[PDB]
Parts: sequence; structure tokens; C-alpha cells
Amino acid sequence: LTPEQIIAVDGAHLWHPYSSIGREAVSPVVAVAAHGAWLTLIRDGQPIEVLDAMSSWWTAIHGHGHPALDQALTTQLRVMNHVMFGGLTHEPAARLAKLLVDITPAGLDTVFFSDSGSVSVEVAAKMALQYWRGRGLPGKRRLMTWRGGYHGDTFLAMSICDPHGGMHSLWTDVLAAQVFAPQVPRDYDPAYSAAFEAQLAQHAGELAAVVVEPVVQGAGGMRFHDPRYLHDLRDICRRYEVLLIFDEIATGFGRTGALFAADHAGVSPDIMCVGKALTGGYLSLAATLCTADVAHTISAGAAGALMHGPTFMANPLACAVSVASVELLLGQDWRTRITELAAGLTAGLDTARALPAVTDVRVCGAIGVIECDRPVDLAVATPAALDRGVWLRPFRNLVYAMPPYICTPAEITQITSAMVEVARLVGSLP
Amino acid sequence: GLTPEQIIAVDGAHLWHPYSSIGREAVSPVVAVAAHGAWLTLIRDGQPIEVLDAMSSWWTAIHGHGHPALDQALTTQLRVMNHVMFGGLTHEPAARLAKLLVDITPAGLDTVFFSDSGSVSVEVAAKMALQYWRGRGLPGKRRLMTWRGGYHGDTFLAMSICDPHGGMHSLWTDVLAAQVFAPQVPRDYDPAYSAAFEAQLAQHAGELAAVVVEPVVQGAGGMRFHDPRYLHDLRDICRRYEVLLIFDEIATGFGRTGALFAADHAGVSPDIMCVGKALTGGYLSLAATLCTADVAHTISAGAAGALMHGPTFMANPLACAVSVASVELLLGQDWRTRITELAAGLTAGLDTARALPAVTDVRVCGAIGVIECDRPVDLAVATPAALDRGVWLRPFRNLVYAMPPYICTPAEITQITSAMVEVARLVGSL
Ligand SMILES: *Cc1c(COP(=O)(O)O)cnc(C)c1O
Ligand SMILES: *Cc1c(COP(=O)(O)O)cnc(C)c1O
Ligand SMILES: CNCc1ccc(Cn2cccn2)cc1
Ligand SMILES: CNCc1ccc(Cn2cccn2)cc1
Repeated sequence: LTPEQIIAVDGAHLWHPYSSIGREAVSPVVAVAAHGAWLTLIRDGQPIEVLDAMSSWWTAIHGHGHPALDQALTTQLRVMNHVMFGGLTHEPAARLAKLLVDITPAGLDTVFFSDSGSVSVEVAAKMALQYWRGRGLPGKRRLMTWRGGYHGDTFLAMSICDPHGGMHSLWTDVLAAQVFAPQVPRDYDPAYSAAFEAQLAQHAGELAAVVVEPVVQGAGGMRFHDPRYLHDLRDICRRYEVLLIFDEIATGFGRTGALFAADHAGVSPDIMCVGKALTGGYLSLAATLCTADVAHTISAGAAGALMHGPTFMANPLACAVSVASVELLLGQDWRTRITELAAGLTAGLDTARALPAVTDVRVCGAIGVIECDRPVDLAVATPAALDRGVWLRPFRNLVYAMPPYICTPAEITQITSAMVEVARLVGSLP
Repeated sequence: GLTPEQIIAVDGAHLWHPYSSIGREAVSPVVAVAAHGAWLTLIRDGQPIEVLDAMSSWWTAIHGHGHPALDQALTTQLRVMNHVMFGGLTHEPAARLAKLLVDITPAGLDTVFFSDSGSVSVEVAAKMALQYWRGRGLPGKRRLMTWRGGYHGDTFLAMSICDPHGGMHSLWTDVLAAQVFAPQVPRDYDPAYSAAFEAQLAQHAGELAAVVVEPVVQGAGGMRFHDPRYLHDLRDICRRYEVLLIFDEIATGFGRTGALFAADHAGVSPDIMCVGKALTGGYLSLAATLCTADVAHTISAGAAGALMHGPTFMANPLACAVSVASVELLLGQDWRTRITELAAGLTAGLDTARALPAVTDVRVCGAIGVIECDRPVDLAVATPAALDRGVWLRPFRNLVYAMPPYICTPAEITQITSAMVEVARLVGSL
């Protein structure tokens, strides 16, 4: 298919994320190649090279077409594409589970693989609810979280999305009614933790778990909070016997400057979800980890087996590329790499602070954010970014980047310059 | 990795398997070290043996493992573009697959929403149905109706339409969305069943968004078959009472029941349809939810807004590319004759099971062969019995069944059915 043919088929038949099909002002851009940190897109009938500043929704940490990851896939493809995990096991699953248990916060020694982040959150919730059924306390059936959060798009995951500002707000009437603490602040305030504890204490007998994104809340607004809050949550949850679940689907694998964001606080949750960067952006995969005690208790009493089992559970292809991606991360000085990236983002975004439509500029590891005073118009932002050789995808009032770890300092500067210019056009601005 | 004994050790310590109580399962996973064509290489007593994948790896590997055309499609795509985000970008594999799917599915399904798993595609179908009625200004239409014996995945909304009387999610009924269940659909056609279904639906019509069923064959809920005429009745009932019709074809799609889609046996089209499993030929996780023009347009009518769903790996180029090849390979051969031959082989090979003391029924529909027993099938007995006969079988409940790859030769089907009969014989010796 030519790019024009692709556009025609796409307009007629393809539903895109978070959209009203046939009603979007900004049409999809055709992508025809991806190599390293760069995408080849078609614009005005011609190929242009642009930086993947979004890492393809925060997944492509080593860039595209990395030879180690490519070859891990093709090596597994030759041996065994896939077998059912119901009754069988295999080397890629074992290798990946071993790696994940070793690098995640202490105590997480059991791994349930699934095919997507939203499913891994549903699995985490199922684990927490079934845990309490195994304990003979089935009244512990609600979840608690703080506002500003996002945990995926399946119906239980939607129930812990921010109720007012979250994308799933219109569904509140049909979702499980969960417990919400106020928005966690950026700076540490002991009063916030005290109030969280008081609220949790009131509901403890009906709460299976607290579920939060640690340190960085991504899709709900790119908000950062002090890691000390996580220390407090761990303490509160321990004292009131509520399980602690960390959703690290966005924060995992070095993105915030630590291997997992939990590590900024030295905290271990009872259950943890990972995904996105897990596969280096090649294939869909996610995992839910839990402690041995959680795993055992889930089938205690009359609770029985954990009744979940995705058809493509522990897919050899996805596991094999994930193993390579994780090993590639661990085999380099990733901490210094992310520190350099953060410094580049900070330096490059500094001039945005003085722009009239900019409310805040903030950086956490390989995450750089310009918060604006109005929603960002994609019809204006997209051409401006492409004109500068950068693929950016703003949402709400945020112009942000989560670039591949392989970006050179010059590439980071190109990205930040494009971001600054997009921000200038938000408030330029007719 | 890397030896089978090392794999077993890691697996035992760290890996949760589907539908199981980790650390409490009597039958350990068998190590798989390769798969090619219709065969798996499994480790039995430290030795690698080749056995037939009679299950098609949970009903996905319709062309066998490592089919050169599907391998090639994957590697070709890998060399150009592994993945880009579908939020703002489009690409050739997504367009090619969407065009194929709209062309080969029941008439009227012209819009495709890709996702990463079958369970998610069911949640998307439900979200579409609910949002459709919100767009029509009828937010009271928010429940689902189905018949008993059904299965639709493991995420929490999908669980709500699993049969709560003995279905795998039966313990959760108290916390799931309360749906409307008609009695078990009979095998033989009885107009009285449809008349009763209609009377029940009529009472709930004002609160029903959709009827959701598996057409012709109910898989995970019990390998039950029903007359396709029932689907004709459902279409008519749904039309007359203004309730959407959703067919979950995740198990029945792509030729499995002898028609390209099971709906084709009845000559009807649903308003929304889910596909998955065999979609990728069993290489990678992918699923899709299709809907009519009316559903797509309405969903964002009446101020209902965008469809707020968007999997991170939505429309993954690798998964789409191998699916295009799988679908084209199916369409480019006389698949209908192939399935007819498979059905004849299964029927001929399973006939001797009817006389066995523990066998209550033997039934075949397309490339699906089922021996139903009068007691649960002990995996500890069935597994080595089948393996010693060169066949991988995975019974569940009281069912010894096969859904073999379409590439199975008559000799291979004879081998599969012989193993099934021996398993059934062993069941009845208690
Ligand atoms: C396999 C299947 C699903 C989806 O289950 P997953 O484990 O998510 O693949 C849904 N519906 C039916 C009828 C199925 O057979
Ligand atoms: C991306 C993400 C998810 C899962 O979303 P998917 O679209 O299913 O990948 C869940 N939680 C968080 C915090 C995420 O960033
Ligand atoms: C793989 N998830 C869907 C699915 C669920 C149950 C079944 C039947 N089964 C149950 C246990 C083993 N197989 C088949 C597919
Ligand atoms: C891809 N599903 C998770 C997810 C949801 C929202 C966002 C933020 N976003 C919303 C629109 C474009 N980006 C990022 C990841």
C-alpha cells in the first residue's frame, strides 16, 4: 500500500485510541520505518525523519530495531514461536521471571504474565481481592487510591482512574465505587499522610488494597510526588493490614532515574505491575508480581485457584525480546545514562519557564514536562514539532517527552527545542 | 534457562500458571523446548520427544508453528518497523489487516478497533455497546444479556457474562456486574427456547445494551454446540426489541467450525464482533473488535464523546503483519474442504469412544472434536498417557477434546483421536 492508500483504508476502517472515529480534526500520520531513536513519517507525500520523543508511548527505551532485541526475537522465532502456558513451561518465561524477581523490590518472588498493562492491573486487583477471600475476610473488597491516577482502560482498572479529571470520568456511575484520597502534593507534607491514614483507617475493614503509581503519575497529568509518601503508604498499609499495590507500568525499567520508582523510597509493595518498557517496545507484554505470602494465601481457605489465564500468557516471542531488553538495560551504566538524560531535559527546557503560556516545567529522570495554561491544540502542536524533526504527542495541557535512553545529548536538545517552540505557539497564539 | 531441570526449578519457584493455585498443583508443567508444524518437542524424563499439538496451543496455531510464510511476514516487518504508537500514527500492517477483516467478516462490519487480548476486546465490545446507547440518549440500557454455558475472558466485566452456575468465575458472582442470563441453549433447535429467550429479553429490554453470545460453539464453558438457527432468532429478537447483538468469535473465528466465521452458518451479522486467538496464527497476542457503521457513528453522537480506550500496543505492526499473513494463507487455500476433511477424521477416530463406560457424548463440529465424560478427567493420568502416545492433550473438567492445526494430515488426526480414546478409556477405569 502507498501512503495514500494507507490513509484511505485508515480513514474508512480504523478506530484510533481515545477518539471519535470519523470526527477527528487531526488525521493520523503514516509511519513507514523506525530505526534507533528515529521514525520515518510521510508528510506532504514525502518521507521525513523525526525523533521518537515519546518512545512510542513510553516503550522504546533502547530505540527501534536494536540488533540485540531483533536477534533475540528471530532466534526464538526459529525455535518456538508460542505454546500454551496451561500445562507447559519454557525457557523464555523462566529466564524473564528470574530476571524480574531479581531486579524488582525485595520480596516479590512470584510472576503472573499477561498480554497488556490493563490486564496486569485487573490481575493485581484479583490477587488482592482473592487474598482476603483466602483469609476469610471477603468484606475487604474495595480499593483505595489518591486522585490524579491512571491504571488502564478495562472496567476495573477504570474504577481507580481519577474520577473528575480522568479520561474515564463519564463512566463513574457504572464503575466499582472506590475510595479516593485527595491529589498527592509534589512536596512532602506530613499532614497529607496523616489524612490519608485517617481515611484509610475508617475504611480498612472494607479495603483489599491501596493502588498507586509510585513517584510519577503519568497519564493522569505527569505529576511528580515526593518518594517519602511511598514510605508512609507502606507503613500505613502494614499497620492496618491493607495490601499495597504499585502500578509501575509507566515508571519501570529506569524511567524515573531508579530501576523502579519504588526504589526512590526503598519500599516493597505486596503486588506490583510492570509493562510498557518491559519489552523494549517490540511486543505487548505485562507482568504482575506478588510476594510468596500473597501467592499462598490467594488459594488458602476455600478460595481455590487464581482463575486467570490469558491465551498468549508468557508468549515465548514477547518474553525472549523482553529478556534481551532487560539484560541490555542492566548490562550498561543505566543510572548514569538517565542522569545525563535528565540533565539534558532540564537544561533544554529551562527557557520554557519564561514563556507566557507556561505554568510549570518539571523533569524526573527521563521524563520532561512543560505544563501549559490551556489545553494544547494538536492541530498547531503537531506541524510545529514535525517541522523541527520531532514526533511529540501532547495531551491535555502538557507538552512532554519520554525519550529513548539511546538519545544523544544533541538529540535531547533537538527534542527540548521542539518542545519549547510548541509551547511558544500555545501562547503565541492566534 | 537453560537446561530443562533449571527451567523446572525456576518455574516451580517463580511462575504462576493459568487457572491454578501456585505451589499446590499436583501436575507440574511439562517443559517445551521447540515447536514446528503440528508438533511440539517436550521433555519427558529428561528426554526430548516430539508430540502433536492437538490443542493448537489453546486454539491459535491453525497453520502450525513456524510456518515459513508467517515467519517471513514477521521477520520482514521486523527489519523495517517493529512498533510505533497508534495515538497519532498509522501504518501499513494495521491498514492491510483492517481491510482484510472488514472484507471477510459478516456483512456490515466496517470498523475495526484493535487490542492486545481477547478479554480486552470483549471489554471494548461492551464499552461500545454501552456508549452507543448513551449516544442514543438511553443511558438506562446498560446491562448485558447472555445464555448459560458461556465464556468471554477473565477481566472483570468479561467475567460477568461467564455462567455463574459452574463457570470458572462462579465464586465471584457476588461482586460482578449483575447481568441477565437465559437458560442453557440446547443442541437441537427448539423454537420454544427462542420464544422464551424473547419473552425474558422483552421484560428487560429497557435496561439492556446488548445480547452477547458465542455463536454455534461455546468453548471454555463446556465445548457445547447449538443449532445455528438460534443465532438467526437472536438477530431477529435483537432487531425487534432494539438491543445490540454481539458475537464473541474469539474461539470460533477463522474457519474453526467449518465456516469462516460461525455466524456464517446462520447467515446473520452481529452489530459488534470480537475476534482473537487464531487471528495471528498463534504467534503473538492480538484481538479486534469490529462494529457496524451505525454503531461507530452513534457511539460519538449525542454528546457521548470519544471512545476512551487505547491499548499501548494497539495495532502493533509485528502482530498485525503476522496476522495478515495468517489470514491470507487461510483464504488462499481451499480451507472449507480442509476443515471438512478434519471433521471427518475426528468423527471416524472418536467413534469408538461412544461405547466406553465413562463417556456420555462424542461430538464433532468442524475442526473441533469432543469426548464428554461422566466424571472429571485426572490430568495426572491423562497427560502421561497422551504423551506416551505422541500427543499433547489438555483436558479440562470432564472434557477430552482436540482443536488441531488445520495442517494435520489424516495420519496425524488418527494419532490424535487414538490418544483421546485411550485417555477416555483410562477415565472409566477409575
Ligand atoms: C479465548 C477466549 C476469549 C479471550 O480469552 P483470553 O484469555 O483473553 O484470550 C474470549 N472469548 C472466548 C469465547 C474465548 O474462547
Ligand atoms: C500504560 C499504563 C497502564 C496500562 O495501559 P495499557 O493501555 O493497557 O498499556 C496502566 N497503568 C499505568 C500507570 C500506565 O502508564
Ligand atoms: C486461555 N484463556 C481462555 C480460555 C480459558 C479456558 C479454556 C479451557 N481450559 C480450562 C483449563 C484449560 N483449558 C480455554 C481458553
Ligand atoms: C496507551 N494507553 C495508556 C495511556 C493512556 C493515556 C496516555 C496519555 N495520552 C493520552 C492521549 C495521548 N496520550 C498515555 C498512555
